[PDB]
Amino acid sequence: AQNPNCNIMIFHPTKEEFNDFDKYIAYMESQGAHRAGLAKIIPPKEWKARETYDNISEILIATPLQQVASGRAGVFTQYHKKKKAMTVGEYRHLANSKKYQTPPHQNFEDLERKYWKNRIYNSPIYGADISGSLFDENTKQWNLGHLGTIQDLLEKECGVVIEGVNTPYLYFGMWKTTFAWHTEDMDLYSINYLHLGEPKTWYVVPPEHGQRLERLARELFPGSSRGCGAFLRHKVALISPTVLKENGIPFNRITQEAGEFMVTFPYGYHAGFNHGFNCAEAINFATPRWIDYGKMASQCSCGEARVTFSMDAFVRILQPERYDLWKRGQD
Ligand SMILES: O=C(O)CNC(=O)C(=O)O
Ligand SMILES: [Mg+2]
Ligand code: NI
Ligand SMILES: [Zn+2]
Repeated sequence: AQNPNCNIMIFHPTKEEFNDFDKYIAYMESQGAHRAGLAKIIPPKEWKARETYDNISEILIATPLQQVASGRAGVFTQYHKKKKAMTVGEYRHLANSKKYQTPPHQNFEDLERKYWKNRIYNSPIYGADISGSLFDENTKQWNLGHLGTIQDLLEKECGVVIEGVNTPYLYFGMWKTTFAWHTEDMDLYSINYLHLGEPKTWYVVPPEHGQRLERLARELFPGSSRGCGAFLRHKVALISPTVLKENGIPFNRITQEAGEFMVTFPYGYHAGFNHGFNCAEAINFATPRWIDYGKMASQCSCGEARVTFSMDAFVRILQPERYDLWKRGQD
């Protein structure tokens, strides 16, 4: 079995190997990459997402989210407080202000220490989940706006035609902006490209150990757990690496830099934070190997997690028994 310790693997495809996305994902998996839950892909040196980032300031962040924490430094929840719209130019200026900028630090490890020590005492503003793309339409390889759709994958594997579309989303981050512990909707893959700016640190639990994370989370967030059998779908819970180590949860960590892709694999729990002003683009995707995970994915039926139009059909076809109860939560 390849990669039995479930280490995060880093790939360096040639421009020739960068031509066929599906085939490269399948290659990564042949090397055991999926066992970690997360892989890094460094694009060939000849590749570019677009020519420059000089003209992005007039993108609108219609609902910036202020991430307010509660709890203790290692174990906290965050809620998202809606703020007034601002442009990317305005947001970048805010990220760089004295109140929100990245503090002096030695290296990534020192900054990680400062994040976990100090995250809860600040409320950074996140521009999340903005429909759109920063890939040039002439970028042919690994253009997240041109991937095959999850609906076409389900049709090709299962023969059923369903409604829904699949488009990318932009994330504008600042120091301390945080992604809580989660798997993707319907335990899909995700791909994330860091277009510009400061790095993003990731933590991930191997898929084969996801239930160990879930068990800890139910112990650490006992009221949330009673309210909903899949509360990590709410994307509000944070658990530090120190706490995971104290509780013997297997995990790994890696820092993504501008110009690098990360791939999350089905049922790979992940969480992380941004180092400073940045812009990432991400999209969910599927492969044949996803199907069985989609069939077994937990669902939030308490009504908090409130998810896309396209998830309907996935639950309807892959999880017909759940459908009824899940749609009662979604309506
Ligand atoms: O970039 C972020 O804030 C979080 N991204 C993801 O969880 C992802 O790409 O799966
Ligand atoms: Mg613009
Ligand atoms: Ni994710
Ligand atoms: Zn729920």
